[PDB]
Amino acid sequence: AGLLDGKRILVSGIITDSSIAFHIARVAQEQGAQLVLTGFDRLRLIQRITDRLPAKAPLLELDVQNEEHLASLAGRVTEAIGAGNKLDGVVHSIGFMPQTGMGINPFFDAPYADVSKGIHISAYSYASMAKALLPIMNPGGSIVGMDFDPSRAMPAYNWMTVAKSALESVNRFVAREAGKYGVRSNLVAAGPIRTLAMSAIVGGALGEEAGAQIQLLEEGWDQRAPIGWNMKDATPVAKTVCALLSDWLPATTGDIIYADGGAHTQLL
Amino acid sequence: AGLLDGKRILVSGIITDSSIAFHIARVAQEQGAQLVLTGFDRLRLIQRITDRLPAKAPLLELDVQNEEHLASLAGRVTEAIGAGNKLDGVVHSIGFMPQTGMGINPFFDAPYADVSKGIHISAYSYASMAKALLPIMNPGGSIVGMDFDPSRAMPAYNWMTVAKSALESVNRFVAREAGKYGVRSNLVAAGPIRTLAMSAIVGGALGEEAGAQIQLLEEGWDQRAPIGWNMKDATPVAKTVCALLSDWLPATTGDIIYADGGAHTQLL
Amino acid sequence: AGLLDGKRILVSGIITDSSIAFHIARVAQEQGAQLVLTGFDRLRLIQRITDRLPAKAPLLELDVQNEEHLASLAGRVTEAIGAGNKLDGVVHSIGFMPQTGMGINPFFDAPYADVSKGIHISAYSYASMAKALLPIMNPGGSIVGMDFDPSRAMPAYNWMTVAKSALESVNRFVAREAGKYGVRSNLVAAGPIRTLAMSAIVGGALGEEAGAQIQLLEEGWDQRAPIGWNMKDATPVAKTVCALLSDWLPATTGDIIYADGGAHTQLL
Amino acid sequence: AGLLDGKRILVSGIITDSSIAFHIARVAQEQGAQLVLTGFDRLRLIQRITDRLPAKAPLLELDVQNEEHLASLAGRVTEAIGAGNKLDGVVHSIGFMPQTGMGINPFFDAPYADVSKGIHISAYSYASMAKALLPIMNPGGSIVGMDFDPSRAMPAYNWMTVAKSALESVNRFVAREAGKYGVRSNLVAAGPIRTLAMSAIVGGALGEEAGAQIQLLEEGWDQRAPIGWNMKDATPVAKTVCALLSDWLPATTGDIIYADGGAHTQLL
Ligand SMILES: NC(=O)c1ccc[n+]([C@@H]2O[C@H](COP(=O)([O-])OP(=O)(O)OC[C@H]3O[C@@H](n4cnc5c(N)ncnc54)[C@H](O)[C@@H]3O)[C@@H](O)[C@H]2O)c1
Ligand SMILES: NC(=O)c1ccc[n+]([C@@H]2O[C@H](COP(=O)([O-])OP(=O)(O)OC[C@H]3O[C@@H](n4cnc5c(N)ncnc54)[C@H](O)[C@@H]3O)[C@@H](O)[C@H]2O)c1
Ligand SMILES: NC(=O)c1ccc[n+]([C@@H]2O[C@H](COP(=O)([O-])OP(=O)(O)OC[C@H]3O[C@@H](n4cnc5c(N)ncnc54)[C@H](O)[C@@H]3O)[C@@H](O)[C@H]2O)c1
Ligand SMILES: NC(=O)c1ccc[n+]([C@@H]2O[C@H](COP(=O)([O-])OP(=O)(O)OC[C@H]3O[C@@H](n4cnc5c(N)ncnc54)[C@H](O)[C@@H]3O)[C@@H](O)[C@H]2O)c1
Ligand SMILES: Cc1cc(N)n(Cc2ccc(C(=O)NCc3ccc(F)cc3Cl)cc2)n1
Ligand SMILES: Cc1cc(N)n(Cc2ccc(C(=O)NCc3ccc(F)cc3Cl)cc2)n1
Ligand SMILES: Cc1cc(N)n(Cc2ccc(C(=O)NCc3ccc(F)cc3Cl)cc2)n1
Ligand SMILES: Cc1cc(N)n(Cc2ccc(C(=O)NCc3ccc(F)cc3Cl)cc2)n1
Repeated sequence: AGLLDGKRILVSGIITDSSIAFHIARVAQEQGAQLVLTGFDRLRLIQRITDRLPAKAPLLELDVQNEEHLASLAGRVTEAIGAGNKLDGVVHSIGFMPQTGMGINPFFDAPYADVSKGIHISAYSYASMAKALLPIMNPGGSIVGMDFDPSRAMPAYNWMTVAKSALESVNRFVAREAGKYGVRSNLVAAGPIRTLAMSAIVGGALGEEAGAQIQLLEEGWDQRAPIGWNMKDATPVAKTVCALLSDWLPATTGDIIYADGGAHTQLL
Repeated sequence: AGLLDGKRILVSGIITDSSIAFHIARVAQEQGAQLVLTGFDRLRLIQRITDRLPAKAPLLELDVQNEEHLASLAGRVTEAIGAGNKLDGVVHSIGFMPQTGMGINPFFDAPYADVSKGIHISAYSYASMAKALLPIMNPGGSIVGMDFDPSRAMPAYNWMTVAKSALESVNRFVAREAGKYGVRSNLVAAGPIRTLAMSAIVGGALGEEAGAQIQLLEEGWDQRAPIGWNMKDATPVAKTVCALLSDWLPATTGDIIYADGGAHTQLL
Repeated sequence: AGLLDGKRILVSGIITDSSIAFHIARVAQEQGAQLVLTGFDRLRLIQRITDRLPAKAPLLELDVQNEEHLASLAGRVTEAIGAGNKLDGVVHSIGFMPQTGMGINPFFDAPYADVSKGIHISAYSYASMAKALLPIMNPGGSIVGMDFDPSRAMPAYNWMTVAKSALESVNRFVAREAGKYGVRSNLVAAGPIRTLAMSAIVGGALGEEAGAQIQLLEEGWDQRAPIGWNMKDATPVAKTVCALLSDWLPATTGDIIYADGGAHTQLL
Repeated sequence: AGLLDGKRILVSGIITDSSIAFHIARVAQEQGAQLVLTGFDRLRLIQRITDRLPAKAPLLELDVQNEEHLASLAGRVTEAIGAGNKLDGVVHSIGFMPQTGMGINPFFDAPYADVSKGIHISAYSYASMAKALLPIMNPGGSIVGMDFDPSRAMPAYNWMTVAKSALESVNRFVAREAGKYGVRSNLVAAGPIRTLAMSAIVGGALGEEAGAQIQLLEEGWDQRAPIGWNMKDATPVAKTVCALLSDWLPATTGDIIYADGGAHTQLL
């Protein structure tokens, strides 16, 4: 009797076992969901990592910048879940922004080619994925994407913040399309999490100053959050995504759910 | 098993079987929650209406404008749930605005005495209730209040909209306090529901013009909502409240969850 | 030729020469406006302060909690500006919240009588003033009120923040009424300024902690503001109010203009 | 004494005498500003259009997608205004979205190459322009961009709405940079105006359905706006831009000023 008992859910974006998608996949499986996983580029590492999940799940290659992978996606998914079966949920946990547009590099020094790559992957692909999977989604279904609140500017996140603003707008339009299928589309706006790029920044990959800025932001986050914020725990975010994948938020669409300890509602 | 299995939840605001609180109580009971109910003024009719719920629940009198009722509340609740037991959830589903500040009456013609009564009941009582019940709430607990999106002005709702703007602010401060107890505080912003005052307005209690305004509002709500909006169905709102009472939104506090069909995200 | 050349403007809220209203009145007079001033309680004291303004202006008593003062207001204003003449602008720079709802006192310890008084004066009176003066306002006219951003909760401001949330909602409804007269209604959301109450708090009136809280908030405000913030200079706020009183923002109504150094747009 | 008397302002984005930039340029010149104009692609035509302005102004070529144009921009501007002189204001009134991302074309059918072109021109170029002109801007200066409220999804505007969401984020970061120079950066969110593309859609260029959708959007805009909205009058928008270019909004940065008749503050 799990929250997602007998639901067929596609989960994208696992790279390491600290990926927000890894935790979403683990909680979904714990709550009775049957998963299809998608991975990018390093499918060998991804397979080794997905083998650690509580249950076996098919892993499919998906480069959201590749038109062939998107055109074949629904077919490859149907083959994995069985003919006659459709998805009940889709998790978009894909995001990237080159070093030139996120970190220490001046906001004015990011080349458009880099910004465009970041927007393609982090924002446009949310619509690309919905276009590919809505035809194989069941009514009452749910599409969830990952957001980082871009309503206020901040140090370091620069063009990744700009990409999240674009993602928020995309989600509102994806909801209009998803609604025709009786499917909801929402974003979970998470507080900062120590994933691959974040452990690299804090670790000094982009220099001391960038590392410091991130740590200061993580500190302020926990201060402002009335229930606190642990940047090392992705489980509260994973649980929130599963809530949206469930039938317990049935009148919420084109929306943003904040899993950030309540930090965005507090000034100081 | 049930979503709220073994949770002790206080549910305020049942007046008829159309009340949003009646549906919250029913869904909570369906999901394994042990309830304590509070009612105002006409307790014998409230008892006759709470008798229609799937399970028996103690009914306690609570006039949020009465200081004695608030000062004795925690003691009376403890007596009902048993010594040594605490609440895991609190539902504030209380709202009122006199006819002079809600309906057809010009916005400029509402006397402050009437506006103050509406703000006391609809907004201030959210803090009053939290103050009384937080000392008897368990960590991981949840306080949920009912909101009606006041970010844009609209016909008829007038001072009730003003009261909801005040309630939104109260929630953000109640979260600061509830956080000290490891308790979350949130509002569910529902779409229009045909409850007591709503069916009276539409039915022509305040005249034809007011009735027509509400109906035109309801129609536009359903149009804008990508998944539609049934103003006769409180169950999607009830399910959203239960989601917040559950452990599936554990990093959300001082916030607003929209159970409105996604109408507020769409211009037209 | 001034920005407000030949405009008849009513300015409320001067108590000292530190008052935001005193600076609004001074800049308006510098820009060619003809003023009518309103004051509360100690009118012989206010008259000594208004005597410091660049030009002579009639001073009229107005306690916004007094129904007789409001009912006679338009008549008393017309008598001061001359029969046949109407106001082109109205400045609401009135705000109060008792110590129990603003300062160090716990948020839960503010009695409703005190909260209601602050909401009556700081929020409801904005509508009261519009009701009284719109019949004696010229098309193209402007009503400006003073706001302090309540969108995120913060230390110390407590129920005054709740009152500002209610004021923001009142402004949106006053704009609906003002539109019938071809009059705009807007709020200027100012950053913290050292006025009577703020100076008293910083000086230790509510104790050492309350003092320290205001200063930390002031410090962070200047940090977040990309152009800085000086809590001792009300002139940038006064200039913004005059911009709204002018014909240079003619398609802005039911809105909020932030004169806060851009702090509310920055997280850190 | 003009509102911008003795100010040196760069105005981009004139294509026809219907362009919002044409009206901004006209009002600025009426208010004593000395202008430098930038145009894209058809310079011979733009020159004939700029010749209808109240005063002569140098016209410079600027394709925001061309890196040579941006690298030489400040030098070419300095040559036009005279050595030793700097700009006091910059107007970004540049926007474009291919037919595939704006109109009747399904939201999911816009190729990323087209979306990327639209985001480059409508959003990224705001930062590009600031990067190029901030070194030749005087303290107290102002950068103004043109926005179309993207906070709610709507018919037809599709990916142009997505680009405006990105622009709003770019503005907040441009403000951080501009602040180092004592320069403000803001957006004017205008209501729908009958400029080149808007006349073409309404006129049936993309078919009847698209034409009808814009007209129902225009109708609802006027209805919602408490002071009405005339989609044929760009002067109220032009006046708002000039207000921001002036010294009358000196504590406003990273922000959005709505010149939309107040429509965004009203639901119905
Ligand atoms: N960690 C945070 O602070 C934080 C906060 C809010 C939101 N997010 C968002 O959460 C999501 C997941 O990020 P994360 O923090 O778990 O980091 P992560 O590095 O573990 O995950 C990002 C994933 O994106 C995938 N990806 C990148 N380019 C791709 C492409 N072309 N095609 C397909 N997949 C591609 C990667 O393979 C990786 O699995 C992202 O959208 C991120 O922006 C992160
Ligand atoms: N129905 C809608 O359109 C709608 C939309 C959004 C939010 N809401 C909110 O949902 C909540 C429930 O309202 P409803 O629509 O179910 O209608 P309702 O008439 O059934 O409920 C209002 C409740 O408030 C109680 N109440 C009034 N004064 C009280 C007092 N002094 N002390 C204690 N209780 C008091 C009443 O007894 C009643 O049970 C309210 O907060 C309302 O504002 C309603
Ligand atoms: N100082 C700040 O940091 C700050 C920031 C944002 C907004 N504001 C707002 O600016 C406005 C003016 O405040 P200020 O900071 O200049 O303080 P202030 O003390 O100088 O002025 C407040 C004024 O309200 C008047 N007033 C109080 N009760 C009244 C009543 N019953 N009838 C009529 N007038 C009454 C007082 O006499 C006084 O002139 C208020 O609305 C305040 O909330 C202040
Ligand atoms: N018309 C509306 O309904 C409306 C509403 C709100 C905001 N806006 C915004 O106002 C601004 C002005 O648009 P408009 O409505 O006056 O239309 P317009 O067609 O007259 O102006 C847009 C301008 O963009 C220029 N442009 C396009 N590609 C360019 C490039 N690569 N380099 C340089 N310039 C380039 C064109 O030459 C043109 O002058 C835009 O940013 C637009 O999005 C328009
Ligand atoms: C809001 C948010 C937080 C996180 N982690 N994401 C997703 C994300 C972002 C950026 C990259 C990435 O690797 N970027 C290039 C890079 C390489 C090395 C380095 F030390 C820093 C950088 Cl920025 C990967 C994933 N989104
Ligand atoms: C946003 C919203 C919608 C609803 N229903 N609520 C709660 C609510 C509001 C008002 C009253 C009420 O009875 N008001 C007095 C009245 C009596 C008879 C009449 F026909 C109209 C009126 Cl306004 C009760 C409950 N909140
Ligand atoms: C947001 C904002 C900031 C300011 N200054 N205002 C207006 C305002 C608020 C409060 C009072 C007031 O006198 N309050 C009682 C009091 C008296 C003495 C004392 F030291 C502290 C207190 Cl709180 C007066 C004016 N609004
Ligand atoms: C929000 C907003 C409104 C307006 N007018 N702008 C600026 C803008 C947008 C689009 C284009 C454009 O020409 N797009 C390609 C096209 C050509 C012909 C056609 F009939 C329709 C289309 Cl979409 C030009 C300028 N931004």
